[PDB]
Amino acid sequence: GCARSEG
Amino acid sequence: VKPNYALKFTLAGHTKAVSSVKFSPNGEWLASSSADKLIKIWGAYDGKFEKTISGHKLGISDVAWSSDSNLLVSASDDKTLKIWDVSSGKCLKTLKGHSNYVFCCNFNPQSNLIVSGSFDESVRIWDVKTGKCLKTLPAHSDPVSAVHFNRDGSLIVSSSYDGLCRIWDTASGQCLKTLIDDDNPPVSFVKFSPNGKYILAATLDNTLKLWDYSKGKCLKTYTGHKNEKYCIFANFSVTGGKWIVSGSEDNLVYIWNLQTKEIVQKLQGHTDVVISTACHPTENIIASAALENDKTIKLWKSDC
Repeated sequence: GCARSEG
Repeated sequence: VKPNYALKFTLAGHTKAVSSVKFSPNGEWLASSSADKLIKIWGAYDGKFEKTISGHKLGISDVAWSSDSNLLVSASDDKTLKIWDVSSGKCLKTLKGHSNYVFCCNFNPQSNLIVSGSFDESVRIWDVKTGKCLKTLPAHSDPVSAVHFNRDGSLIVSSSYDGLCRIWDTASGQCLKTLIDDDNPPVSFVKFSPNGKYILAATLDNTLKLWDYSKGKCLKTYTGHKNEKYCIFANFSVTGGKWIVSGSEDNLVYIWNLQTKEIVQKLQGHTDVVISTACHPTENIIASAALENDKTIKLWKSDC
């Protein structure tokens, strides 16, 4: 859902 | 001496991974951002849900408070930042200029400026009042993971998957320093210390380091946690003992003695990577937030 949680 | 953090509250409500948590400078509130495109506001002492703030078109990777606890800024995959008035929930300004996901953000201490970092490999500096971009810094050669102003706002520190931490003169946009150690792993987080003397940097080789910015040298390293993949926040805890706090990819919160580098506590409870932690500005309280398999925020309190 977002770049940070995708890693 | 060691702290005694204990789980006080678990905060449910985000419908996807939580991406960041931050305590308001006045100590009243916790703000959280999430892949679910939402910002949620919670009571800092009781964990009680306050309100949801919405408007972003895609997930949010970061959120940050203004110095007076009145404003928030959020950074989103929709390639914008938004400035919010917390009390009214209104989106005051949408900051457009980055050409790729906005990953990280912060107000300067004066909160007249916002700094942002993006997958477009740049750092942008924005005027809060007008929403206008003042400078674009060609900062890095890979996505920018973190951006932070020092105590008087004269400097910006940035970090990047390119393995560098850079320090920028806010007024001139000039690169004043590039910091890197003996290896080149992606730098996943950075921030100035409270007194502005140091820079705490996380790298994707399971390492936190405290840098003397002026001397340009690594002073302390903190290890023992797992961090090879996600851009995990780290904090200076200053209300009781002087600790370093960080989430970990083993689902734990790690607390180190800043001076001795010893692990002094590990907090268990989350069921996914702890992506983000925050330290309350006056009470010994830690907020932790976890990724998609967990979706919760936890509040821990210590008699330090």
